[PDB]
Amino acid sequence: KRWIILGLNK
Amino acid sequence: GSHSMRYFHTSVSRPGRGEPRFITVGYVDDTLFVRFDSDAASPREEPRAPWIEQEGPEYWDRETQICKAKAQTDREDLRTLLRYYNQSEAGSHTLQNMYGCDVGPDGRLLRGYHQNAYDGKDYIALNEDLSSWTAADTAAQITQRKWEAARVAEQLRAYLEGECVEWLRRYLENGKETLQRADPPKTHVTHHPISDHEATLRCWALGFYPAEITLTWQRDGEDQTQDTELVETRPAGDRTFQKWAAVVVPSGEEQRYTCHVQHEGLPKPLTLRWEP
Amino acid sequence: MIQRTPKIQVYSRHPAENGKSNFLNCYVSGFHPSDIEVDLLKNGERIEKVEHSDLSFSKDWSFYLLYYTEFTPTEKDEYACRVNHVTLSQPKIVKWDRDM
Repeated sequence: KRWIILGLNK
Repeated sequence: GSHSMRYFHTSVSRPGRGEPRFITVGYVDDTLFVRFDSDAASPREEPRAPWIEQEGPEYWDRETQICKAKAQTDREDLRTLLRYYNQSEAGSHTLQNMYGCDVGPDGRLLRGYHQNAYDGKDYIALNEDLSSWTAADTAAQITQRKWEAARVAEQLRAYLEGECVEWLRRYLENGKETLQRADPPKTHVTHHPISDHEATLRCWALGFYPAEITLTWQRDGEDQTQDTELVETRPAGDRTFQKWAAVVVPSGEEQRYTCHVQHEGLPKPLTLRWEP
Repeated sequence: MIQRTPKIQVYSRHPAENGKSNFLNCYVSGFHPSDIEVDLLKNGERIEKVEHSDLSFSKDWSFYLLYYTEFTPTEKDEYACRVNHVTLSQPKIVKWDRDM
């Protein structure tokens, strides 16, 4: 199952 | 023994030819189980292993949603990095990302991962402590600043120690028939004369799983590390792998050569010789 | 920009047995960037209907892909893999050797 942190930009 | 789960992501810009292409795949050990390609007809994450098909519509919708979000953030990041590196918008660039966890025989987290690369070079990576970062350059340092200020590490660590290990364990149980079965290699040695002065001895390993394997030739019990031709382990296409190692031996001295095979599927390391 | 030319291996899924159905594989790896052209050839002519794995990469970030097609080997028919890549000044062609 994947992970995700909304708006994570470099 | 130990197992791993990994998600791989690649975004490649193509100026003048539409938006960046995005491809991501998920693996448990060496078994591909999910894929997503932004260029597919109706982009959706698809199963690639039987044991994952049982997951419900909710699972697939969330996964598809995550894939699309990642695809979007990569597009934004590609534009951002052009600035960081003072680069023109005319060339094609690549952003790669991999993350996941390793668990021991007991199902305990052994190590977590999260690393990114830009144009094939290390960019930024989460350290094994799952709390600090290693930036490859001043540009990457800028990203580090944003991620620390946003507490990205804390959240990543939470996922890696929780959901990552939990679902990997869940997948290992549902696909135990295959994920927990090691197929030992079928092995043999071939002999091909090169000239009157020498011949080629090739040690083969076929149909094995997982990919990890050690193939080595010995001359009078001495490793031919320097004199051995070893090809990259390759996929047969049916989940198994293949590999071979070869040496050029003076004709007539074939018996002084022994091939040694190490694979977790083998109770004991193997020793093969050319039997003329 | 770093560029890594692709390693190429052309082989069959199962040991070659004339008249027996099998799969011809062309495995390209260790390359960067990802843009690559791979053709499976039968007696010099490009084979149609050739599938490929989804783009993935190794620990060193280099890419790898598997191109494959079903085929029934014979003694006459020659098979090969033709690869195009920015690192290559011309299409590289690797012949199938039912012993490698």
